Amino acid sequence: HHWGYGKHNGPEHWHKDFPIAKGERQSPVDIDTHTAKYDPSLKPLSVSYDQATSLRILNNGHHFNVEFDDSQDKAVLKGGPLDGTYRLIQFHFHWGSLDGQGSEHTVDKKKYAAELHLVHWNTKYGDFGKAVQQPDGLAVLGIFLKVGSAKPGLQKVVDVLDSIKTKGKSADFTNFDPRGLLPESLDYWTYPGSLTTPPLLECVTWIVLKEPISVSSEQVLKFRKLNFNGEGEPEELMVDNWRPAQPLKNRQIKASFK
Ligand SMILES: [Hg+2]
Ligand SMILES: [Zn+2]
Repeated sequence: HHWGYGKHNGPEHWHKDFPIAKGERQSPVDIDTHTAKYDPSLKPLSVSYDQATSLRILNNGHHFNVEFDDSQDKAVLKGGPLDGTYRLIQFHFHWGSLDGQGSEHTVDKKKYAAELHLVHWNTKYGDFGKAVQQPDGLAVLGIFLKVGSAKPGLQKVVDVLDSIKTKGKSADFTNFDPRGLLPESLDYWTYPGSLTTPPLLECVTWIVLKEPISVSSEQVLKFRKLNFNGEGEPEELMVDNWRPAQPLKNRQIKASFK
């Protein structure tokens, strides 16, 4: 049947339909801070989101996506471990049913309440579809979310969730500025990996920010009211839509800081 996060179609079953689930550069991974290699040659990250143009927000039955107009260099990522310019196409979240779980990557085994993924594709390849055929086709910016004070720049997303409660629904979502989701510091860890949901393609250069952002309990609660199911089907709350840590194998995690 279709993949998901339930006992019968969850992460442990994915390999039957996507053999790459057992590949050599799968994500997410646990970030062991004492084994990460400080690399002084790593350049600072360059996030240029001033001309970003959001279009829609959609519930796809797994998570919700905020999609951006990527027809021009409006919101791009460059610098850091990257060569070339990467265009923002969408961002989504992974969260848990409880505050002690929800993130995909863990730091020294610690799980955060959620994890934000800002997906970008290498412009050298023309479109997203071509990008996913290359080892360096994608760049994902990962931001941990912890429960504390409210993130003002997240409320606009929180407010629209009502209208896209079920699988397949979408709503126009223009003029959203993704800079309001960024932490103060841009220090990060980086390693080569993959998408964390099928097709689990190994085309991603992961950039995980060290500093997490805080969101209120009320903000995260609203994410948990979403539905995995389509309307007219038995209610199945969209929670725990995260994949467990995968073996690091022959990879090294590099830190941009000491
Ligand atoms: Hg690839
Ligand atoms: Zn993700």
